[PDB]
Amino acid sequence: CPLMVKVLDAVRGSPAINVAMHVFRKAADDTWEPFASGKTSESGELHGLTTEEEFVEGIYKVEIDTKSYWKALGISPFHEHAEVVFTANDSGPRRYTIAALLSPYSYSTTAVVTN
Amino acid sequence: CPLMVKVLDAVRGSPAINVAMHVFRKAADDTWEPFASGKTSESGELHGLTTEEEFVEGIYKVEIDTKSYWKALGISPFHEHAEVVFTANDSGPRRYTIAALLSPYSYSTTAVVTNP
Amino acid sequence: CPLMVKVLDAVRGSPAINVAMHVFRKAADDTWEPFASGKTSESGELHGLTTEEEFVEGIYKVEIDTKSYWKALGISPFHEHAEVVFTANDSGPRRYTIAALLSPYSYSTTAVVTNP
Amino acid sequence: CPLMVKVLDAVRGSPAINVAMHVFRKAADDTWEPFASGKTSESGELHGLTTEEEFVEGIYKVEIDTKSYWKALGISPFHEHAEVVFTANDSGPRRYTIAALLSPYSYSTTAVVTN
Ligand SMILES: C[C@@H](Cc1ccc(O)c(O)c1)[C@@H](C)Cc1ccc(O)c(O)c1
Ligand SMILES: C[C@@H](Cc1ccc(O)c(O)c1)[C@@H](C)Cc1ccc(O)c(O)c1
Repeated sequence: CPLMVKVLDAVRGSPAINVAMHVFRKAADDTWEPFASGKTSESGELHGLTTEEEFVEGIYKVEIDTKSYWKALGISPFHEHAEVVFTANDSGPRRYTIAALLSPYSYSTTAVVTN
Repeated sequence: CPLMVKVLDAVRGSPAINVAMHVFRKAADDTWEPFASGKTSESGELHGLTTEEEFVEGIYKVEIDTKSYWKALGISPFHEHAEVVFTANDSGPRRYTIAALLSPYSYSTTAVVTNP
Repeated sequence: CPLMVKVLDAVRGSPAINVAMHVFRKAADDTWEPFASGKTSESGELHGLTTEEEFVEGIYKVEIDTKSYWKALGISPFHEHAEVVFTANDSGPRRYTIAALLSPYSYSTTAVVTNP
Repeated sequence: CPLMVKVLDAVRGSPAINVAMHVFRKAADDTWEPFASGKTSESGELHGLTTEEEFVEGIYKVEIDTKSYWKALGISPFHEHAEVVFTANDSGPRRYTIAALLSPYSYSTTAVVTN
């Protein structure tokens, strides 16, 4: 698993479940080509987005639909979505965990990049 | 102003100075149109991006060039930029402060929204 | 001032108003001695805690009463308080802004340290 | 495992390894009684701090020695430590994960409280 996303809810102290997101790769014409998507599990995680062979160097965007999440909970949110844009694999294949911590008017995101 | 951005550096315990950012507004055809741009001051703040009359209802994107910031300090960071996308003024005019706290592999962003 | 605290609320997108906090300083015998206290203003800020002459070198603790804040909004939060412990003025006088962003199950805190 | 602590490094994008911490419970005389401690693993996690029977309702403090961590890396840090003080089990036994994300002049902490 070269890429995993984990989403937590700072209001409820829980994984953020059923959060949709899309992953894009930056094309040669500077546009965003969709390539993977999913929604978070009961543990707030999304696995199996890509494979080692497919996940080549490039610029990637993860667009997390935080607005629909807060809407489902009846809370008015600030952001349309949370976006995480990064260059991958600049020194060869790494495992990437992108974590996002969500509040109605704030989000934080961190990357844990390991072997 | 109706829109201000404040950026702090969590590694050095300081404002994040001379950070470039571009603001965009979503057009009727769903494209991002340039709206304003600027760089943070010595206090890590960027003021004067817009006016109450120009800052109409809509979806706005602030793209903060965090990568250039870190690269200039010798650091290769994780993110290309920090992106803040929000609907503004949907229930009448508001004042918006977007705050961002930066680390090489993490950032946090919050908004303070006040009624004029 | 040499010491200011700013508190924001991540649930409401606002300053965190009327938040109580107590500042302590470590004594020679390793106990925490009361140093100053106050509550945040409508802008979520607490100023005037100390002076440059009183704010000598030492280890300081700011205990922010985040639980009472959330309870007054109807929320049962995770933390009892947010605690910020730091050595101050070790290399001569500095100005310290302690910032905290609050959510019911999370908080973040950063410092801005500037040379007078 | 009723209580787990996970520590991440926001400068390096990695688990924060070998970070020491102590856990205290608030005594009847308003003082902090030590009861558990450890250091984080290669995954930045500390498990096995307590058991279901021992981890009764009360006020708990986790004192994370972030200053020694940054010192080992040659980076001057702001905080003496990061402290997490919470009331446990107020509605019966829950599993608690305390996460802390560290930078030299900042830390964030979140709780994920599940079944
Ligand atoms: C639980 C942490 C995420 C995480 C969980 C399991 C993992 O294997 C992992 O690598 C990261 C999360 C809370 C860390 C974190 C703390 C604070 C933050 O602001 C943030 O963006 C992320
Ligand atoms: C709002 C920032 C502080 C601030 C200083 C001066 C201002 O006029 C202001 O509006 C905000 C910032 C420190 C808030 C913040 C954002 C994100 C965080 O993670 C955090 O801990 C704190």
